[PDB]
Amino acid sequence: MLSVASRSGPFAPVLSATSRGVAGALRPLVQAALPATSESPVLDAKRSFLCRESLSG
Amino acid sequence: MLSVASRSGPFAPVLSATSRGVAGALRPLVQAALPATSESPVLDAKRSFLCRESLSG
Amino acid sequence: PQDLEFTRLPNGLVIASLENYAPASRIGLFIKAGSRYEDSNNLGTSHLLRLASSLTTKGASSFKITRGIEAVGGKLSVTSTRESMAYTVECLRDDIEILMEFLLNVTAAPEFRRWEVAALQSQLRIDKAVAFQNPQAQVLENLHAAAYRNALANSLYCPDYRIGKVTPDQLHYYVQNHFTSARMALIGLGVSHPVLKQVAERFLNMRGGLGLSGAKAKYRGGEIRDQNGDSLVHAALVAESAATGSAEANAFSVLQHVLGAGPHVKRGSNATSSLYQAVAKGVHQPFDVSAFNASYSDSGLFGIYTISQAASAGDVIKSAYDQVKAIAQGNLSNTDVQAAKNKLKAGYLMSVESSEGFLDEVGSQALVAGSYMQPSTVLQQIDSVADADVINAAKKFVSGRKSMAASGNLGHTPFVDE
Amino acid sequence: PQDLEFTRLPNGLVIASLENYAPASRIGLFIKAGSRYEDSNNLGTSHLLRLASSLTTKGASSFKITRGIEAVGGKLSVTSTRESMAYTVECLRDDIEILMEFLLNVTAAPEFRRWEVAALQSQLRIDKAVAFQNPQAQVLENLHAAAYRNALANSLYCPDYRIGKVTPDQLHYYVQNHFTSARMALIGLGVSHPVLKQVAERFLNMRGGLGLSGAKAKYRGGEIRDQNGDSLVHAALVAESAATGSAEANAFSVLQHVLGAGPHVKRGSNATSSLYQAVAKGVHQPFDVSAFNASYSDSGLFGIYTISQAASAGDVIKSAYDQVKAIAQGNLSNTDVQAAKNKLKAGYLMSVESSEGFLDEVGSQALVAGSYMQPSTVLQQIDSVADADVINAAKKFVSGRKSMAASGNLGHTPFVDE
Repeated sequence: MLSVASRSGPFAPVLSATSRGVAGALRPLVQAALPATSESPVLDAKRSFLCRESLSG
Repeated sequence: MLSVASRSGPFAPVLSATSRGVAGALRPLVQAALPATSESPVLDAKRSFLCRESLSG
Repeated sequence: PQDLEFTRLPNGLVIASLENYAPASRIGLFIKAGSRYEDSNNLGTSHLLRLASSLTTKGASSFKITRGIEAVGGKLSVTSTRESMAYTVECLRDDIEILMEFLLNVTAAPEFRRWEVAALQSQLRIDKAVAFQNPQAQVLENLHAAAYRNALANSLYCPDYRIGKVTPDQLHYYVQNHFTSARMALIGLGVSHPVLKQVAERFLNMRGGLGLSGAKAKYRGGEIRDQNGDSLVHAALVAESAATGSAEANAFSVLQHVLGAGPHVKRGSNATSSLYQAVAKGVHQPFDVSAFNASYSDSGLFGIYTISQAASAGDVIKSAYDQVKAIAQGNLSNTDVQAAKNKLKAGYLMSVESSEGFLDEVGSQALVAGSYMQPSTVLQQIDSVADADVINAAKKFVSGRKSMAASGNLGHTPFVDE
Repeated sequence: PQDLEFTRLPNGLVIASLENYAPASRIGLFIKAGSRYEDSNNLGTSHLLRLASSLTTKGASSFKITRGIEAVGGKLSVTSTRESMAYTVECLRDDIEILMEFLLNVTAAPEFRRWEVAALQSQLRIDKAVAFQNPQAQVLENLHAAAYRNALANSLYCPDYRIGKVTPDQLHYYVQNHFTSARMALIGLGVSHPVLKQVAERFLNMRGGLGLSGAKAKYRGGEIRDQNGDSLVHAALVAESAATGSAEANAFSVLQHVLGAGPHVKRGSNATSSLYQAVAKGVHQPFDVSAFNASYSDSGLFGIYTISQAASAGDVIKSAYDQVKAIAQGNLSNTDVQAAKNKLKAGYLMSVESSEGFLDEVGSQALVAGSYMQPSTVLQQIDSVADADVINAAKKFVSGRKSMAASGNLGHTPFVDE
């Protein structure tokens, strides 16, 4: 039967021995950026550098 | 009417100027050292060991 | 063509190889492991296993794994959840047979050496602090702790007292009891079938059985509060609903899209969200509300999820709870069910377009059910959901024992009995 | 002789002096202030006020307070609880008039300067980590958070997110609204009466009224669990009982000593403890059990408290709960009530021997009731408690909604519904 990425919810974590570690099966709560002054939280590790755009194209 | 320290087990903490800060009214659950091995807490911020028993005059 | 081949081996291993004619390939290995299967003594062993993929194994050192994979431009990556783990490799077509022998060394014969595990313990603190810069990550770990007594309350990240203490003997024990043959699925996307079969007969030599059975999850109706200095209040309010692979599970999926479960138009006002329009009548301040829905093998959680300012967190949760009450007492139009069946069918087909979304879905179906069903079968089951099942799912929510988790400045958040 | 003099001033200030002829003196100032009176925005302001006694005031600098008091061998000290604060000075008899003008500068005209408060913020982290090397300190802060929704759930120590953020404007506001005339008591032990009167007319100039009161405490029956790496499990299980200054409050005090509330013989077997003997029938491993009893102005908590090994924490709490059930259904001997009235009367008289235990008791009675009663009055009220009141106090515990807090390896601790 289905997974948990369908029926968003359960969060999921991803690790890369070559790219940036991630979490997100469901954590973006989209439309939550609409609220003004949602200042972007500066990542300390500064990961997801433009979603690892470096060498992607 | 009576106090916290008479018939009750809440806390009091104490801060001094020349002696060592403490905090307890119930705290010591005694009769737990005749059943063996309850070890004194190891400190990284040293505190009173005798709580000024020195300088007795 | 050749839509999927599908074999179940004698030791319960499921192989599924599809032959596209794309220049790139992708190989997955999907295992039944995860936080669910750890008890109170070895908490955090699954977070350390996730970080230890490019350490020394019995067939390739930690230099040759990093250098041999970067030489051809490949990737190696691990994704896990509360109920499964997934190892995934990828390169171009002619390079696929060397990145496939590395993958069977990372997961089937690892060596946990002392000085490498000890140097790895500082990575647990880095990975947990990266994940927890999002407020949605810890509110959802708290919510599983407030909803269960065991076996689904364990977090995906290691607890703070336990960092520095996960031992090499505990990692050897988690793989020896949970990475077995009858809990695994090998899925390939640019490979032929008889070569993926000849790869899989190189870990038959042991771990051919079932593994440590998982305790059943007991529902606790709890409440965990977390005062801190964040600007907004994140709050979740759920109840127990339905396991995956049941007739009632599809109706909670349809009820999720009736209420409103995400966006469709960039900077849109969510006009077909009954949850969002009910809240926004009286609330004029920045907020966000959604329907939460999680589904696991023996239980699931359905409820709401709000993000709001701290002085308005009571008005937002109360408005988003009266609207679910309006559905359970019969106020349910017929075109609202039909517009919600489209979003559930369309989103299932857009989720399977990529090579990672397709390989995700085939891996979940091989672990949960042991078969593959075409997306025409799945699209029929969504259209068989009646209006008498959307109402009998909002009745199970309204009369069920609740659970809660919150974060922020909690001076105006209601308590779960209030 | 002259057992106590007792005056209530026109602005509700209570002065009480006893003239002994001892060479040393002691002066106290007792205020209705404490963690109870802070809301959700200024948590931890009372822990910082406790640490700021030897900072610069309007009449003596921080050099002259430290040097002027150490010159004559004096002491200055602050003790607070959830419901009160107490400032106490002491020296020899001829030195008492200079340590009394310092005390009225620390508490009645302080100046909270920026760079001194900012340098003081690191002391909050030192004091909290010193107190929390005892496991009893955080289990009891958790237990008040699991038992109340407000106003008695606030901890005595500042929360971790809030260290570094307590401002000078918040300290100015706590003292301006809670350190008022009609909430204070000035008690002297080696001083005459008309000189303590002429000291107290040096803060009449303002703060002559009632001050910001505390919201009534609402009972929440909750449960807070705390997994960590300590060796033993500390667990507490209470219910709501009775405020102080009532007829039912003395019966919970008598029931506390029937069950067993501490030791009398060094290295003893607690032979007159009905709680301790009931647990120790089946449990042969190291443990400790007691009766907890706390009492405040509008509520109180009565229950049990165990310390045990982690695999035995269920057997210990279950045995220590059947014994309270045996009392509420009538099994109560007559000599057990009489042996318990002795420990409650004897312990009250040994608590008033010292000069600090005496001055403690006179300060609590001036804030709670506004009068002083001799220890012959108190000893009669204990002997008027009947056997029909010890039973009707164990009935209120057994049928009341519970609360819990635990710490340690919690894999075998029961849940509050189990």
